[PDB]
Amino acid sequence: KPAVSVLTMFRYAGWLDRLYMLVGTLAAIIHGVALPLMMLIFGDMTDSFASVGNVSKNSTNMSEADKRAMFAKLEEEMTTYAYYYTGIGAGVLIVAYIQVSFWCLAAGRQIHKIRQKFFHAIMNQEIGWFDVHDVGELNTRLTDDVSKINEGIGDKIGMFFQAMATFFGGFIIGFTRGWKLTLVILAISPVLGLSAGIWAKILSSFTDKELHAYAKAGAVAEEVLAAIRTVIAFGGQKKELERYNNNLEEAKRLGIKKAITANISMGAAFLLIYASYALAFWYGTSLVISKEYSIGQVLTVFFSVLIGAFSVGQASPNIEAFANARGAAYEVFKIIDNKPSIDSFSKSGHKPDNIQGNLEFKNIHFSYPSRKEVQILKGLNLKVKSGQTVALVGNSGCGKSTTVQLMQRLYDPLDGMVSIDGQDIRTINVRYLREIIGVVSQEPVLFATTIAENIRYGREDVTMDEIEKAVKEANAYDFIMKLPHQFDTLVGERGAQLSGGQKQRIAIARALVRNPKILLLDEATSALDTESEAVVQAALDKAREGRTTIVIAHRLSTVRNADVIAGFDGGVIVEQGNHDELMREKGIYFKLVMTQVPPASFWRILKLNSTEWPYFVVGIFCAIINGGLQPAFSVIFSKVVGVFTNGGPPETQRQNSNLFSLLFLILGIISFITFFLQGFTFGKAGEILTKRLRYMVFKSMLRQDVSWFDDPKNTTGALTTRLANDAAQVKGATGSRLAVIFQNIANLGTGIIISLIYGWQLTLLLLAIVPIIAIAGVVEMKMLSGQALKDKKELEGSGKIATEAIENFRTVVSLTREQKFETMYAQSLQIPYRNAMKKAHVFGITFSFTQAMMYFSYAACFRFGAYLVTQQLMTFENVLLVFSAIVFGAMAVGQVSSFAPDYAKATVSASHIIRIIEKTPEIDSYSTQGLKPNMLEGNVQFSGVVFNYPTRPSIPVLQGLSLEVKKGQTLALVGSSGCGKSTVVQLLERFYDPMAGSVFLDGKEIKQLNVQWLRAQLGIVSQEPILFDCSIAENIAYGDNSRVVSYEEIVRAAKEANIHQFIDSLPDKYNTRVGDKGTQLSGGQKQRIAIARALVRQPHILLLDEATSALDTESEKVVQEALDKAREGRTCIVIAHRLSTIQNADLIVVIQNGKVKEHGTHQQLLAQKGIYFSMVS
Repeated sequence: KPAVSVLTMFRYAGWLDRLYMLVGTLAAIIHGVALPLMMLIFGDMTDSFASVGNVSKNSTNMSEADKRAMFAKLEEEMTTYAYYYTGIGAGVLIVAYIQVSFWCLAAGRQIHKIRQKFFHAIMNQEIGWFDVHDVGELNTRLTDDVSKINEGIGDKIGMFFQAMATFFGGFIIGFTRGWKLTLVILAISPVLGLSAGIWAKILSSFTDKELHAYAKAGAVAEEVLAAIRTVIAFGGQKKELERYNNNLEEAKRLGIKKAITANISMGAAFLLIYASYALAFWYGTSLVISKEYSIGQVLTVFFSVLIGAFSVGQASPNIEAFANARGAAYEVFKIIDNKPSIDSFSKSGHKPDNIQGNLEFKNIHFSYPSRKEVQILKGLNLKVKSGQTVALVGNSGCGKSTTVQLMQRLYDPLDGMVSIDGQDIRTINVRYLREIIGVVSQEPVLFATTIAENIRYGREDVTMDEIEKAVKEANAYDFIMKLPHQFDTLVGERGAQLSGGQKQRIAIARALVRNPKILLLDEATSALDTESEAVVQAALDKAREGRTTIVIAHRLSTVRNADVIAGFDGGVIVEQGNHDELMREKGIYFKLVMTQVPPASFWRILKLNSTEWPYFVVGIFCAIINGGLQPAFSVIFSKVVGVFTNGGPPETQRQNSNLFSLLFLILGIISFITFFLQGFTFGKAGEILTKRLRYMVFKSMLRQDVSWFDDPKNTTGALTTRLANDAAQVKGATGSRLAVIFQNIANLGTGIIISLIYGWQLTLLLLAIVPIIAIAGVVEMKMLSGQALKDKKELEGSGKIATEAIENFRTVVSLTREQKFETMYAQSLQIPYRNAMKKAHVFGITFSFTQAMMYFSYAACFRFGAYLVTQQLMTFENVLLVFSAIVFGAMAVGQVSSFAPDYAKATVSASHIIRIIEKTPEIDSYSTQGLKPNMLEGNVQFSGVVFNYPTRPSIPVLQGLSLEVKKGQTLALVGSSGCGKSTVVQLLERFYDPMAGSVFLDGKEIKQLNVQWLRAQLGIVSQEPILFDCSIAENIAYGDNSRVVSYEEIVRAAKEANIHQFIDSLPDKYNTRVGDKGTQLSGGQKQRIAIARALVRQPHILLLDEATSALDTESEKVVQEALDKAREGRTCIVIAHRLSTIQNADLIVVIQNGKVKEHGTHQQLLAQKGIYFSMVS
């Protein structure tokens, strides 16, 4: 993936933007080295407390001469340390405004010139360049890839040099003070990167196997939703639900393995982080015991190295943001640097006046550059004498339109020469050229502006008086005048749609305004019917009067009155002459003329997973433990420094600092066990909830009727997505988020409680400014997203002008209006440009005031905290403990509330799951309430049934349809397409209810008989039968659900469908997998399986719907024999398409407009000599 050099990317900066980028980079380095200085003054603050700490305790613990010398020393030293803390934050307030504003002001002034030069280069392209390049991706390149550059050269460079100054300056302070513990952290640095790097890929390794585990269940569900008409008509709802539930166990058992492994993967690196941290504090405590370092020398280099090691993680997104900006600028700068051979914006060529319009084509050859493997013109020669009209004829797309594109000079011919008045048209400039040429296309492009402006597009200075004259002359004036806002009416894409005749005359009026000396018209007389075209023809004839004209003629009447005709065949004029001459020639032309928000609440989600109590009970308890343990790690950190600040001999310091080093690993064993116990109980709760919800929705999806599945919104792809996405996004909000919140409720709970009993003064200061810092972290996300919605609304006005000019480029290049849309694109960009110089002002203030309140609160914490030490109210270890336990418990509740909006993604997924389960269908298939008699006649009767489809209830399909089928007889339904032949079969099924009328079976209302026992006595033979991925034995046995049926019952049925002999010689015979996975069966073979399935069921009624619709002549007769067999003693309804087949049917119904126009036996309907007779003939 290519990119640009870095010197070529900033070529639109200028010497003022170079000033902005360098001063902002200087402030980026100043702000980056600020935090290494913050840990330097922090370490010197601890050394001043430790030097007066051990002296005041090891000799004269409470005195007067000892009290006056150390507390007055602290009041002068901590004032100087607080002068340094405010001095950084006051300097950062000036600096952190500069580093982002100057880099976003330089990015805003560059991109604003990049957008104008990109769109100027697009209008400067060739038209053959638009043929080889896709125009849909080009209009989106002007919107997407320009935003990719502005991310790269914006504030992301000022934050990159901010991170690199903390990488170097954090390591400079880490080396120029200690240079020994720094090598210890750099030795354990590859151990921590390998621990989090070898388990992040194993976590993605079990992810792709978990997606492979569910993929067998989603393929089963997609097999049933695509076979929804076949799974309903056989009653296989409880069978396919069990196949989906037997496959749901695989994604639950592997989801347990995905839950056990992903907590061992998290817990092992969580232990190895604590192993290297406790070692880097046990090594730091063994060098202050050895009296090489102090307690402030170790704390300075331990933080500034870790801050410098963390700076490489906050700079790698800005490296990829700069590399993606260079990769996006490679295609953009390629268009700006592209200089064409046809420069549309050039003022170069000649300008001849007094053009009489002599036209000459000489030996023209031409090839389009999107298909260069053929020639369009092969020696095309022709003169147009001044003021004459020339009509071009010959078959569609033979080269006629090609001529008009060459006379526009919209391509550059290879061989030959095009001249106007003896002068090569390639030696004047294109804009003067096209000004002299009026193009009337086949279809006219009208722009979304007023009628006055669309006409004025031909020549922008024309007065409205002169406009009025042209609409008259073009014959469009009276039609425009019959409107309320006539010349101000807005035409195209937004306004009133004009007819074809009226649209073309506007183009004619536009061309009149241009008043050219040459006219080019292509397929003008073919936009609509002769009613509209005739007025246009009068107006065409007007526009031509005394102009040299080339017309691509489609209508014979247009061609006959022309002054000269050219006859084209294969690029070559085979004959040319007047009308009478060409008739005499009897060539091509002569041949022509004769031939011619959600409803789901929190209590509804909790009620689903309420069946498993004790996995939640261990889960809430372990998060309270791990939440309560989190301030306890700041306790052991406060007691390690508390040893070397209170005072003691350097032989109890070994046994005290080796006790606290083991206390990290006492908690480190507990925090590893309580993290596995937290994630196993919630992980099993997340995979129980995913399997149980997918079972209940797929049960409620199989209980619906067929009218629910005919909806365009409830397609089979959108149904398996809701079954997969919305049911897996509920385990991402129950197990993972409750473990996090109950930790932070216990973290900010106990971390306040531990800090309160270790001093009530400093907690009230920290718990007052932390919500002020946390509110400022929220308002900065609402003003950034608020300015993002304001800027993206003002940028769509400019992008609408680019969309209208790029999509209609073939029309705007013939009107010489590339400069007009470029100025409109520039004038629409002034309001986003004024908001861009203000956006850097807003980006600078919110970034400066966040870090100002981050350093002034650090100043106010230790200016108030040092006053608590000098009055003997707080130990320095207690000031450290109140500080460390609060800011880690508040970082827990502050970062998670920005991550907490996943609940809104889950409640709208829960409401989709709730509204599918709670939805009761119009026809409940699982209902046990029905008559269910023991009568096996199967008299079918439709009486006056009236029915409309629920998809489109505006078109009537069946009206007053009445017919009886007597026991054991066959009834055939026939008629024209869409008459409701198929519909009758679907109603006997009871796939839909009727609007009016009644459907009976043996005298009984089918709405009063159980749907299961209706469909059990119905054999459905579909048009194109759906075969399931399964053995031949199971697919056939599928017809008789809930029953013992074996190989014996399968084999007699397979005989009588005529497939036994093919099955018995096939490999693995009745076990052979068919479907998409298995051996592909022919069309004929597949349908007979559906027939065989109906035999096992042994119904008293047979529904046959347009079978034998294949193009296999012999197979059909094989099928038809098997079908004749199955019918002989069964009551049968066949939707008949093969007229010869319908000979042996008992009764035939001929349907017309929903009703029974006629009926009878075959012979009687023939002798009637009506509709049926017409069909069979």
